[PDB]
Amino acid sequence: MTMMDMNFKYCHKIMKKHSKSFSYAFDLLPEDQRKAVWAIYAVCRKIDDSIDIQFLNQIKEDIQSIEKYPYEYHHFQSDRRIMMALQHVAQHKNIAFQSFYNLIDTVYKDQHFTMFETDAELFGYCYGVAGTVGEVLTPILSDHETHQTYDVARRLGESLQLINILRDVGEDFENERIYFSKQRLKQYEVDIAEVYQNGVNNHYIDLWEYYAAIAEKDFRDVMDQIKVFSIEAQPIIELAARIYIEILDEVRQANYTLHERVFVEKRKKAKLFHEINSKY
Ligand SMILES: CC(C)=CCC/C(C)=C/CNCCN[C@H]1[C@@H]2C[C@H]3C[C@@H](C2)C[C@@H]1C3
Repeated sequence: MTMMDMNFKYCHKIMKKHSKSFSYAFDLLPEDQRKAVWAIYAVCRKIDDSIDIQFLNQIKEDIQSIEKYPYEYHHFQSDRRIMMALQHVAQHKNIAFQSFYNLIDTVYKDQHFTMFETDAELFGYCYGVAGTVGEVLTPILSDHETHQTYDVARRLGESLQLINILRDVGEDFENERIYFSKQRLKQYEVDIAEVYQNGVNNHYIDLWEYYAAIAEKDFRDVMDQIKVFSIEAQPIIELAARIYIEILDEVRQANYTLHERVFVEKRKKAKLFHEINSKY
């Protein structure tokens, strides 16, 4: 195990600790591509957590060091192991650094969190925080990147974020956050705090299912265009997607509770993989 291998293994650990789903799916990639993914993930994770600001500027500065001096040795201010891995990746693939900066800008913003007036700002947030992740991963998951590849990855990520939001309504409220748009909360006649006190009702379902139908529709457009990705990645991406979709059912299964996080059992993930793995 070379030093660089240790670095990637740190990145691996960060990823299976914090997101079982993507980990389960992406680890199935060929050695070289999964390592790149581990590394992009860990950099993203670390951006997400820089909250609990000084450390976020340090991450941004490290990323810029790499962008403009890929082959020079840096003394990273943030996480050496993560940045060493990221720099190794960038030496071999065309990383969209602007997407990292988009992601970071979006995270700065969260500490001024103001509810979204309209779905459009909700969608722009889904871009900044997840669509950007899709863009960064594109060169890993396809041989010849075209605007179409980026577009599909962008849409997949935004759709996954949306599911994430659909799943964490409860937890998110507690942390003083709501991602449903004022526009759409007025329209559907819905007060989060109220439902978080008195359980669900027909108006909440409707609002929730309204957003769910959106995620689900982006999902299919993505599956329809799965072909933009490399052959080895298509089944993995689809598996990753199908798992996050299945979380939609889980939430209905638990009658949309806002007091517990639902999840897809590892065993069910393998079932989906088989379903998918069968015809590939
Ligand atoms: C794998 C592909 C194509 C996309 C994955 C994209 C997915 C689902 C990202 C999860 N996105 C969380 C980003 N972090 C956000 C940031 C604002 C706020 C506070 C922090 C910082 C934690 C959360 C909520």
